[PDB]
Amino acid sequence: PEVIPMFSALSEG
Amino acid sequence: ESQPDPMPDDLHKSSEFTGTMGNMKYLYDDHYVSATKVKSVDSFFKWDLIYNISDKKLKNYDKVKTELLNEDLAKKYKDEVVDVYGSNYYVNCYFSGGKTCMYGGITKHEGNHFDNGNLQNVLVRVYENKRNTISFEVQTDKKSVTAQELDIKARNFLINKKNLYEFNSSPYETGYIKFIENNGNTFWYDMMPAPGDKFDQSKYLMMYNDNKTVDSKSVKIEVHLTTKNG
Amino acid sequence: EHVIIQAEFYLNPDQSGEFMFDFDGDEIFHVDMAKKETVWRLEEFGRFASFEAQGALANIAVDKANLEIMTKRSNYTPITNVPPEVTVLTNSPVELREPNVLICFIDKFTPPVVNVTWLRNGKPVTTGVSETVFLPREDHLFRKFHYLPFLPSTEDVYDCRVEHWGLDEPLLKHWEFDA
Amino acid sequence: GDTRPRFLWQLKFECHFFNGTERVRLLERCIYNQEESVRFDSDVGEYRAVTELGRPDAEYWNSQKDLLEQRRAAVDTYCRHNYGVGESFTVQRRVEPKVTVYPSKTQPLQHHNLLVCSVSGFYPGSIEVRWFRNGQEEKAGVVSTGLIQNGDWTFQTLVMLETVPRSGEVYTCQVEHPSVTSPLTVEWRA
Repeated sequence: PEVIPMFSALSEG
Repeated sequence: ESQPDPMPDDLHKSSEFTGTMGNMKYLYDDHYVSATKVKSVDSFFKWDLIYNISDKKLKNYDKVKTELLNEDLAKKYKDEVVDVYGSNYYVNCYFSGGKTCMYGGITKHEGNHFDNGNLQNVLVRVYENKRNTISFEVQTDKKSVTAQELDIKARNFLINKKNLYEFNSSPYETGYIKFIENNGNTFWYDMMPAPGDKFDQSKYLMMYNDNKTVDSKSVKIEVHLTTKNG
Repeated sequence: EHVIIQAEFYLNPDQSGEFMFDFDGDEIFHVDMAKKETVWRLEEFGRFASFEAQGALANIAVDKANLEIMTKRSNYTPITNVPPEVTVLTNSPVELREPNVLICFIDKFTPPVVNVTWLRNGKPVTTGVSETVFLPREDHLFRKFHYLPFLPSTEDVYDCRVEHWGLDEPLLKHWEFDA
Repeated sequence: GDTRPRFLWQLKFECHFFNGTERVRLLERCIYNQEESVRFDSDVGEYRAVTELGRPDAEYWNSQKDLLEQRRAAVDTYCRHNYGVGESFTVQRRVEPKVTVYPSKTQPLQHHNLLVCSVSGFYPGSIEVRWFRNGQEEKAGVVSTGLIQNGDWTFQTLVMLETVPRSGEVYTCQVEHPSVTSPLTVEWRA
């Protein structure tokens, strides 16, 4: 079984 | 003391690798980052340095991050004028114009070259099943060159003339490239991918981490290969 | 009744990056950003699950880019140092010559940078010591644990020496067999 | 010396579970230095700035439909998924506590006897420690050091009982914990 991460949201430059 | 030579059990077997050997071939077939007289402009983690090097070839990047074994190593070259040479990867290359990643490959530029574009030849003897089959030389413009650069050039040659690596699998079962320095010290790199069904380019290249350098005028190289049968 | 937290952070100018998972306050694992691999808090966890370390490396690059954006957006408002509360305890009732472990609990502090040293009779101890990464807190400060396995005796006394930018002087929490 | 200013950025995804996986809440939060600036609460359904610093982000992230859609489904694909994966070695992890009783090394006020019930090395942290004097529970005189988390997936705690010992009395420390089907008891014979 794999632990899945949430991916980071990038702020607008 | 120098690193102990490998025993068959110590080497990776292409027969135990079920992925695409083309992903290993990719890292050495006319593939490399090369820059002359540049200084790092950034750093992601304290052990790496970022340079502004553009992909003259196909314009796939203009930023290159190279990771080193430790912080001291990065501190050493941070503000130095250096030359860069190594095998880059893109899969799982991360850091904040395209980007590309690599390990080691750094050498001080100051007085590390030969006047008038003179290149230094380096002997490479290839052994197949313990017998010298072919011998040749690779060239470098540096007196003190990284083992990575010489290695890359050796395998580039062998891919074209001995099919060292092909799309799926290789003609060889095991293989390692050994370096003999004029002081008796030796070390080697396994040339085959780790067992499994997937090749991790990033994890494989991390071995050039130490930024190991050798004297081009006196170092010798030996490539030891074996076919599964003989 | 249960909380699982994925906590990450990037600190400038130290270039410190961290990615970990937390279960009801206890670390499940973190990713070694240098070796690029998952480090399970307890060895057996790795036999029941897996985590692709590279995903932490992708996130960390976004976290850094965001730190830069936010640093500039706040008009380079630096963080306020909050010194740690340091407590020293054993993980179980101490008995003479009975194997035990000294725990140095570093809590409620920020930024996440500290220098911890164990001292046995005023001398630095390195053998057998271990430590955790920085753990998250609801107030957004951090916690951390440093351990020292030892054999109790009325002759040995210990000190957990902690340094942090929030402390004007290094803090030493003393410990000895209180009888 | 090193006196440069520090700038910190934290990102936290919290999955809160109630009644197993019946009720799940995802709380995504960004914290600049010690200030939480913006967050995505699955109960709200969209990003909300927590301070003026986070406003530009809530605005920009909420305009990204793919992001918002992913965030809205994470309660299932992220939270419930990881719960299912770790349940066996986390939610179900159980380590029985070590329990021992002895009088405190303190003993302030003379004709008395401060008892100490030590409970350590257990997991999970949920536990009930009670004192009894001849089968009847002790309401007053009970003092605890609180629940201590050792950081190694183990807990410990000390619960004291100030007594006025009378030859022949039996002071019992009772401990109920998920690791045992029946309560653990250790008696002090006065």
